[PDB]
Amino acid sequence: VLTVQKPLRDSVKQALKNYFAQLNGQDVNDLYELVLAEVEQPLLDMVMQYTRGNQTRAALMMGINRGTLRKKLKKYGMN
Amino acid sequence: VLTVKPLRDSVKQALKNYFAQLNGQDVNDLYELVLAEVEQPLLDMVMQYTRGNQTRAALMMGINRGTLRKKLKKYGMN
Repeated sequence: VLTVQKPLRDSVKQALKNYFAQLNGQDVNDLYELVLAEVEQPLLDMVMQYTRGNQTRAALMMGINRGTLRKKLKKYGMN
Repeated sequence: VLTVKPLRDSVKQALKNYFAQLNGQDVNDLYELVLAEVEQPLLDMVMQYTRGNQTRAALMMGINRGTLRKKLKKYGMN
């Protein structure tokens, strides 16, 4: 699970390689959150679409609590 | 941004494919599942880039050394 024939982890890896290549003595101190934003957003979007906006169902599918789910939606301004 | 196509698009695709293979199946840990698939390569690439220096890796990531160690242990990288 989490394929795009090639696993999702391989794409992440590739994206990081490309990014590192663009650094050139340029600092970075928010990599974790930067990658996270890139991933959480589409994840939330997709789950919501899947459950047709039902937050309870979306949270149960993700294994997080409803409150945390709403907190993440807010964080990304997804309401 | 992160480009492989922005990484976010790769994430979308993987989820579509995941969903398609659901067929009335039960899912209760999608968050953890996706997170693991992303955190592992992240930690790996970072460690290589900083040549194995944990502090440098922590600084780059914006987290503290302890959190980094916890995640590393978590994926059996440490």
